Amino acid sequence: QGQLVQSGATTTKPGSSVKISCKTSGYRFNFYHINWIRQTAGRGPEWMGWISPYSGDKNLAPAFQDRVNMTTDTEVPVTSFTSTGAAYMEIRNLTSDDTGTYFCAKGLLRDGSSTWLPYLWGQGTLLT
Amino acid sequence: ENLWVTVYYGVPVWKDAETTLFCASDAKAYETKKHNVWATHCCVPTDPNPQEIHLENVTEEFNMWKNNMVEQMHEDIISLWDQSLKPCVKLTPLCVTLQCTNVTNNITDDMRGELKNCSFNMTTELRDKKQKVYSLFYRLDVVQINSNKEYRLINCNTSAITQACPKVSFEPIPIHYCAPAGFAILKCKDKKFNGTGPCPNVSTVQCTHGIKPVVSTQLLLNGSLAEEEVIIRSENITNNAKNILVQLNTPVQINCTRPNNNTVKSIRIGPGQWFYYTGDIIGDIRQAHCNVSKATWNETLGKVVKQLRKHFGNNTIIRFANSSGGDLEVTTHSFNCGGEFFYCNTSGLFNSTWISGSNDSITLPCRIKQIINMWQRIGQAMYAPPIQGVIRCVSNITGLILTRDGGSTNSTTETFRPGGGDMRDNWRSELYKYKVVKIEPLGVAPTRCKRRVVG
Amino acid sequence: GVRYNPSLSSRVTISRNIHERQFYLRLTSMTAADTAVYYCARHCEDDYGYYSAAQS
Amino acid sequence: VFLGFLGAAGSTMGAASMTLTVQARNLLSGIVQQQSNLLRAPECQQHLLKDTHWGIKQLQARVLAVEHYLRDQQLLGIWGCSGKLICCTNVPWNSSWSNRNLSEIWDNMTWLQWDKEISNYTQIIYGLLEESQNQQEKNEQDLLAL
Amino acid sequence: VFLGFLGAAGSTMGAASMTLTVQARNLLSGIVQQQSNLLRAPECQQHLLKDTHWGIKQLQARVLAVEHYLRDQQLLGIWGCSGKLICCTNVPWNSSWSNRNLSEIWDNMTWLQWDKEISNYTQIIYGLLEESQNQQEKNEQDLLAL
Amino acid sequence: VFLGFLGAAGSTMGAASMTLTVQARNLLSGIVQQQSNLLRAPECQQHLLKDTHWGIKQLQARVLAVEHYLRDQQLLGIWGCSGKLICCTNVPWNSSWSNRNLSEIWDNMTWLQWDKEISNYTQIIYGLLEESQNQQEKNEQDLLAL
Ligand SMILES: *[C@@H]1O[C@H](CO)[C@@H](O[C@@H]2O[C@H](CO)[C@@H](O[C@@H]3O[C@H](CO[C@H]4O[C@H](CO[C@H]5O[C@H](CO)[C@@H](O)[C@H](O)[C@@H]5O)[C@@H](O)[C@H](O)[C@@H]4O)[C@@H](O)[C@H](O[C@H]4O[C@H](CO)[C@@H](O)[C@H](O)[C@@H]4O[C@H]4O[C@H](CO)[C@@H](O)[C@H](O)[C@@H]4O)[C@@H]3O)[C@H](O)[C@H]2NC(C)=O)[C@H](O)[C@H]1NC(C)=O
Ligand SMILES: *[C@@H]1O[C@H](CO)[C@@H](O[C@@H]2O[C@H](CO)[C@@H](O[C@@H]3O[C@H](CO[C@H]4O[C@H](CO[C@H]5O[C@H](CO)[C@@H](O)[C@H](O)[C@@H]5O)[C@@H](O)[C@H](O[C@H]5O[C@H](CO)[C@@H](O)[C@H](O)[C@@H]5O)[C@@H]4O)[C@@H](O)[C@H](O[C@H]4O[C@H](CO)[C@@H](O)[C@H](O)[C@@H]4O)[C@@H]3O)[C@H](O)[C@H]2NC(C)=O)[C@H](O)[C@H]1NC(C)=O
Ligand SMILES: *[C@@H]1O[C@H](CO)[C@@H](O[C@@H]2O[C@H](CO)[C@@H](O[C@@H]3O[C@H](CO[C@H]4O[C@H](CO[C@H]5O[C@H](CO)[C@@H](O)[C@H](O)[C@@H]5O)[C@@H](O)[C@H](O[C@H]5O[C@H](CO)[C@@H](O)[C@H](O)[C@@H]5O)[C@@H]4O)[C@@H](O)[C@H](O[C@H]4O[C@H](CO)[C@@H](O)[C@H](O)[C@@H]4O)[C@@H]3O)[C@H](O)[C@H]2NC(C)=O)[C@H](O)[C@H]1NC(C)=O
Ligand SMILES: *[C@@H]1O[C@H](CO)[C@@H](O[C@@H]2O[C@H](CO)[C@@H](O[C@@H]3O[C@H](CO[C@H]4O[C@H](CO[C@H]5O[C@H](CO)[C@@H](O)[C@H](O)[C@@H]5O)[C@@H](O)[C@H](O[C@H]5O[C@H](CO)[C@@H](O)[C@H](O)[C@@H]5O)[C@@H]4O)[C@@H](O)[C@H](O[C@H]4O[C@H](CO)[C@@H](O)[C@H](O)[C@@H]4O)[C@@H]3O)[C@H](O)[C@H]2NC(C)=O)[C@H](O)[C@H]1NC(C)=O
Ligand SMILES: *[C@@H]1O[C@H](CO)[C@@H](O[C@@H]2O[C@H](CO)[C@@H](O[C@@H]3O[C@H](CO[C@H]4O[C@H](CO[C@H]5O[C@H](CO)[C@@H](O)[C@H](O)[C@@H]5O)[C@@H](O)[C@H](O)[C@@H]4O)[C@@H](O)[C@H](O[C@H]4O[C@H](CO)[C@@H](O)[C@H](O)[C@@H]4O)[C@@H]3O)[C@H](O)[C@H]2NC(C)=O)[C@H](O)[C@H]1NC(C)=O
Ligand SMILES: *[C@@H]1O[C@H](CO)[C@@H](O[C@@H]2O[C@H](CO)[C@@H](O[C@@H]3O[C@H](CO[C@H]4O[C@H](CO)[C@@H](O)[C@H](O)[C@@H]4O)[C@@H](O)[C@H](O[C@H]4O[C@H](CO)[C@@H](O)[C@H](O)[C@@H]4O)[C@@H]3O)[C@H](O)[C@H]2NC(C)=O)[C@H](O)[C@H]1NC(C)=O
Ligand SMILES: *[C@@H]1O[C@H](CO)[C@@H](O[C@@H]2O[C@H](CO)[C@@H](O[C@@H]3O[C@H](CO[C@H]4O[C@H](CO)[C@@H](O)[C@H](O)[C@@H]4O)[C@@H](O)[C@H](O[C@H]4O[C@H](CO)[C@@H](O)[C@H](O)[C@@H]4O)[C@@H]3O)[C@H](O)[C@H]2NC(C)=O)[C@H](O)[C@H]1NC(C)=O
Ligand SMILES: *[C@@H]1O[C@H](CO)[C@@H](O[C@@H]2O[C@H](CO)[C@@H](O[C@@H]3O[C@H](CO)[C@@H](O)[C@H](O[C@H]4O[C@H](CO)[C@@H](O)[C@H](O)[C@@H]4O)[C@@H]3O)[C@H](O)[C@H]2NC(C)=O)[C@H](O)[C@H]1NC(C)=O
Ligand SMILES: *[C@@H]1O[C@H](CO)[C@@H](O[C@@H]2O[C@H](CO)[C@@H](O)[C@H](O)[C@H]2NC(C)=O)[C@H](O)[C@H]1NC(C)=O
Ligand SMILES: *[C@@H]1O[C@H](CO)[C@@H](O)[C@H](O)[C@H]1NC(C)=O
Repeated sequence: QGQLVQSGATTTKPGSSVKISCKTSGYRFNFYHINWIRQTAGRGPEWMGWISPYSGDKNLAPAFQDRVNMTTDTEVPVTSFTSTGAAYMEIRNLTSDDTGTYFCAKGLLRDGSSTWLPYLWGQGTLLT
Repeated sequence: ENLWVTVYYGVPVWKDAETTLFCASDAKAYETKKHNVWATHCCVPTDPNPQEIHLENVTEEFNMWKNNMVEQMHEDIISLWDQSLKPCVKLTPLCVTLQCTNVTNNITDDMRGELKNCSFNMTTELRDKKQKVYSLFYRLDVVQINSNKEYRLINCNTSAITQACPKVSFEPIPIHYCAPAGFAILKCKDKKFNGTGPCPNVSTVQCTHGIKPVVSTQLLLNGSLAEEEVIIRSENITNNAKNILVQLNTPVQINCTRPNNNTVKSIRIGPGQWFYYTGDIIGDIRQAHCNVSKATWNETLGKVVKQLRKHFGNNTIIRFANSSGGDLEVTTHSFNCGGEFFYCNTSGLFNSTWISGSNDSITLPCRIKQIINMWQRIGQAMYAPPIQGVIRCVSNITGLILTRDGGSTNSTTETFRPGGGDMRDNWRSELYKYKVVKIEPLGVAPTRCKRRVVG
Repeated sequence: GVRYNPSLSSRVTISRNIHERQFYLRLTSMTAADTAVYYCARHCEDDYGYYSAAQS
Repeated sequence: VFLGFLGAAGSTMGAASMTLTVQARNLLSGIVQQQSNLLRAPECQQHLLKDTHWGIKQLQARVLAVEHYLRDQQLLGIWGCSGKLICCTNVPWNSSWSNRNLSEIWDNMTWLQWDKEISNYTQIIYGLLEESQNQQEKNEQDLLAL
Repeated sequence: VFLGFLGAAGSTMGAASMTLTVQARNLLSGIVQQQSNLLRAPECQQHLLKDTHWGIKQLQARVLAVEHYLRDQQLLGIWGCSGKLICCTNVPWNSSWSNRNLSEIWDNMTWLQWDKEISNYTQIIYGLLEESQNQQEKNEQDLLAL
Repeated sequence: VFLGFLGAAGSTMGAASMTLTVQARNLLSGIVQQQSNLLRAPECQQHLLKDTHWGIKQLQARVLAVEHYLRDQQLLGIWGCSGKLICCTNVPWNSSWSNRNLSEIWDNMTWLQWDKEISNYTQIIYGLLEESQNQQEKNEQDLLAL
């Protein structure tokens, strides 16, 4: 029932920082987590990190621990059980190996063991 | 092993009980009536569909005279009447001496001193300085205290008087009386079954049917009709002491009109325009009357005397010629029509072969009072405000109120006169089929089972 | 009285005598174009829809 | 198919005992519509209860109904049968109350004429019912004073 | 033989605990006679309740009584003891409340002076009573989430 | 630590089911202070209830609250769950009501949106709930007619 819209794609030369925006709707943005994952061209795709829109606690892979800054905009209420929000993703040092497809996803359940597990994905974006 | 008691909660058991019923108005909001109608606008709406659950095999004893639902409804009607009269204008200062003279009845009408022309030397405030106004009064409302044509309104030395608000309407609307949960209303649906006795055919309802509070004295109006044969109700003793209740299967029609074209006059009495009165009539002077088809009334009276010798059980001389009166409410068919209170000579209906015949439709002369003492015990009387224009209402006559003149003369005497019985008898006439009971849902019975284990 | 018609807004004044049980209309600078049939009409709008009966 | 409210009042005691929930419901769904006050919330505020004592009088009738419910639930409570509609007890059936056998009672009699036949000894049975529990109270009393 | 309503108020706690049904009855047989309104049905209609606010005032007193009953039955309900007059719980007895041994409590003290000695910690005990159930709620919660 | 009255209204159904006692208490501790009439006993007698129908009107509001409590306790009673806050039944779950799995229901949904999703079939479920018991009534009926 929810939807995850992603920002427009753009190519920037290595060395500079960038920002991806993932806009939400069709659910309660503070209920489910937000995951960011990359599909590497030539190798296996790797999970990058997740952050809670409500708790604000963030946990990243050690492969992107000191290279990624996540931020979650405060949700905007729509219905009695639907809100809209914005999730932002950032990289500090750019390189040629950073080229690949990127996706933003939401959580499956609110509690339990499969809380932060990606469930609903965005359309994706392409890089340098 | 042995036999053990076991508790049952919710068994179909009831006992005769009197409980507090409440009102319910049909869910129309009565928007087409322009004010409140017996102040029953503010009353819980009926369910869109009522649930009537038939009770197979059930036979219950009914007593319409011991039902008390009648006494409850009676007090409810009385209190509603008072609640609607309380805020209205009381005519305490209007009991000043009136100088009145007689005015001629017309040469087409029975020369009577009726509709008296009265002038008022009464002052309302200092501003008025004893203004002289004139009003039209029916003869019954006024009495000649002192000669030289000096008059006062009747009752004024006995009690106060209050004027019915012009806005409020006296039209009876159907009211469903409902019992609270844990109580129930039992409805006998046998059409021919007399009012009291064991009813083989019983249904249960949360609320009764729509009962119209028709104010009447001699004949019942706008009620419900018994199916198949007409019904005749007396108490067990039946010997000149009760009041005979009659419920017809076919309704007779009665049209009552007041041809006089009344108007309005003498508005302000109190601070601001507070009181309505009757201007001079416009057009002819005709007295009020009611027609009843002579053919249908002779047929109905015939079927009545057939059922009288039926319930009586013994061939006997049953006459109607005579009629006897106490006060006014028993000599006349008292009732209400459009807000004016009519009192009608019924002697033409209660004679002996009165027809021929002599008229296509029997006509009864009716006089009119604006001062009435229905439920006004000793203290507070009511002035019905005058109605502008000609008045005409059509009424269903569904029932009757009679009284015997039982007399051990070896079946020679036995005369039935139209009593002017109490209004509660009117409620008994429509509550005969209903009854109030309380549910006792706790039954204990042995099924030889024991809760050995505890906890 | 909140509003009148914008065409005749400055020349129309509707008053309301509460206790006198009436309400009045005033129209200044009468012209031959204002020759017409006048009515007074009532209507009830309820933001709540919260009454004993239904209104018109 | 369910005969309706009080439908089995003329049926055998066993048949009514099968539809005791039906009679149990009219204790609640008469009083759910009145406590609702949803159709009462807007009609002339609270059905004009000022200068109308019928309104209070009406209210007192509603009070009597919930008061009667509380009487029956209290009796089920002090007999240790609160949660159940059918409970068995420890009180033995004294034959002086009724001499009828089980088949004649449950397959030949209705609850009405039964309640009429035993209305004489109802208070005595209730006394044994209030008393018998007291032996359970005492067994729990043995477990209390160790 | 039964001492009567509140008869064992000066008896040892064990003796009153044997006749708790007696004290339980005055909650119902005061309120059965008033809800009856059988002796009230005919006397001047409903005891003239028009222009008599004592009638309403009286009615409000009847309301307070059934309201208090509902408070106690609610407490028995949320402690899982609705159907029983004596129930044991899972809450252990903290010694700070009272240091008296069992024999001194049940065979030397009355319920009055006991309730006076423990009125200080009643709220705490109720809190453990509302809390302890919550571990049963949680065991049922384990059975719910499988 | 306990979130407070209605605190877990936005929590998962499992979390609120852990603190249902909290929501249960506001049924009683709103109505304990009003039935108390201790702070009401002396203030101008009974808060001048003569010529003040707001006093009666107020009283009628108190009546509606205890009347609603009696509706819920009646439903728990006729479902044989009077003494317990969590009870399991015999009624099987028809899938047409909701197709969601257990993990998605108890760890992904709140009681509000659940009650909104199932408000359509609540009456049907209650009917099965009033009906299913009737098979227990019938088993007890087999034990009654021997
Ligand atoms: C002994 O006890 C038994 C057991 O209780 C008594 O039997 C009961 O008697 C009741 C009254 O007669 C009867 O009520 C019937 O209700 C039926 C369904 O109720 C709904 O509908 C009626 C109106 O009926 C119309 O609509 C339905 C559909 O809703 C149609 O199917 C009908 O054909 C009608 O078009 C509503 O008023 C209710 O509120 C419900 O919404 C009805 O079918 C039935 O109506 C017929 O009888 C009426 C007179 O009672 C009549 O006015 C109506 O028009 C129907 O008449 C039919 O035949 C005439 C012939 O001329 C025709 O012109 C009509 O067009 C129509 O076809 C009743 O209203 C109970 O159902 C019934 N119960 C049982 C178990 O039998 C019994 O009376 C009693 N007797 C004694 C002596 O003790
Ligand atoms: C109001 O009071 C009356 C009292 O008069 C009461 O009527 C009793 O109703 C109960 C049930 O509600 C009856 O109790 C059971 O009846 C079982 C018999 O039911 C079947 O058989 C009936 C007899 O048929 C005979 O005749 C036909 C030829 O016509 C023949 O083929 C048959 O083999 C048989 O010999 C029959 O009337 C009945 O009704 C249907 O069928 C007939 C056609 O057969 C049709 O005409 C009807 O219109 C209707 O469609 C049905 O077929 C009886 O067997 C049972 O005893 C045991 O057996 C069954 C197994 O069958 C077990 O399941 C059961 O548990 C028992 O152990 C039991 O006696 C009782 O007999 C009635 N008493 C009468 C009529 O006097 C009403 O119910 C009451 N109502 C309320 C609401 O209170
Ligand atoms: C109000 O407060 C007072 C407190 O003062 C309280 O009185 C206590 O009452 C309880 C019971 O209600 C007593 O508790 C039990 O008492 C048992 C003894 O009862 C028998 O023995 C009594 C002593 O008799 C001695 O003297 C005679 C010679 O006179 C001698 O033969 C006997 O052998 C014995 O030595 C006796 O008073 C008592 O009363 C009847 O009998 C005497 C004659 O004997 C007669 O004069 C009296 O008028 C009366 O008819 C009776 O005979 C005691 O045994 C028991 O301890 C255990 O033993 C029994 C077995 O016998 C077990 O069943 C029991 O469960 C125990 O395990 C227990 O102590 C208590 O002693 C009283 N305390 C006093 C008096 O100080 C009131 O009850 C309170 N009332 C209320 C309403 O609260
Ligand atoms: C309102 O709605 C929101 C929905 O957004 C809801 O938030 C959910 O809250 C529930 C619990 O109330 C969560 O459900 C459980 O969460 C368990 C995890 O809790 C721990 O881990 C969190 C993640 O930390 C990661 O990151 C750190 C680095 O920062 C890393 O070290 C960790 O290892 C981990 O990778 C953490 O946020 C959380 O909070 C405390 O700790 C962090 C630091 O770690 C601190 O910053 C916080 O401020 C805070 O102090 C805590 O540490 C999860 O494990 C569990 O799943 C299973 O595991 C546990 C065992 O740990 C089992 O006991 C459990 O039963 C499960 O089987 C379960 O998922 C849910 O995740 C939230 N959802 C979110 C945030 O989206 C609110 O509660 C709602 N509130 C109301 C009132 O309704
Ligand atoms: C037993 O049952 C019978 C069932 O019929 C009961 O008899 C009924 O009684 C009621 C109440 O008494 C009557 O209602 C009255 O109807 C009158 C009919 O008048 C008609 O014409 C009026 C004048 O017409 C002109 O004006 C209108 C606009 O208003 C124009 O459209 C028209 O062309 C003319 O130019 C109309 O005003 C009216 O709408 C009718 O069309 C009403 O006049 C009358 O209103 C008066 O009374 C109201 C209540 O007091 C009051 O509020 C009003 O202001 C007004 O004074 C009222 O509505 C039924 O007509 C009558 N049924 C009949 C005659 O068949 C009977 O009462 C009952 N009980 C007993 C004991 O018998
Ligand atoms: C009970 O009795 C009352 C009397 O109190 C009757 O009411 C009167 O009814 C008559 C009709 O029978 C009315 O007379 C007619 O009035 C018409 C309306 O007049 C008003 O409107 C005009 C037009 O705007 C104004 O100019 C005028 O000033 C009034 O404000 C007139 O149009 C009539 O005149 C026409 O007809 C007559 C013949 O009828 C012709 O001779 C004339 O030339 C002209 O063509 C007529 O005057 C009378 O006004 C009413 N009285 C009052 C006080 O209003 C009730 O009708 C009666 N009840 C019933 C049921 O009939
Ligand atoms: C509250 O709001 C009202 C209207 O919403 C304002 O009232 C308006 O005031 C303006 C002036 O600012 C009026 O406009 C002017 O009206 C003059 C008078 O018009 C009347 O008289 C003439 C001659 O008798 C008639 O022909 C005409 O039909 C009217 O009956 C005109 O003379 C003016 O015309 C001239 O000036 C304008 C520029 O202002 C030129 O463009 C024209 O060509 C011409 O030279 C002008 O039309 C307006 O009429 C008023 N409204 C209404 C409805 O009448 C109030 O001012 C405002 N409140 C406050 C405090 O200002
Ligand atoms: C009291 O007197 C009044 C008269 O003032 C009288 O009211 C009228 O009763 C008749 C019944 O005979 C009503 O007419 C019927 O109304 C029903 C309901 O809408 C219609 O369905 C009927 O139409 C069918 O029946 C006709 C034959 O009767 C067929 O010809 C027709 O084609 C249809 O099949 C029929 O019209 C009449 O409406 C009322 N009048 C008013 C104003 O309501 C009343 O009956 C008397 N009281 C009693 C208890 O009888
Ligand atoms: C209605 O009719 C019944 C039945 O006829 C009347 O009750 C009867 O009264 C006579 C005389 O006292 C007895 O012999 C019968 O045994 C009674 N039968 C029943 C069924 O009660 C009853 O009095 C009548 N009610 C009226 C006329 O109002
Ligand atoms: C009177 O009625 C009784 C009983 O019906 C009957 O036996 C007797 O013959 C009747 N007598 C007369 C004179 O009608």
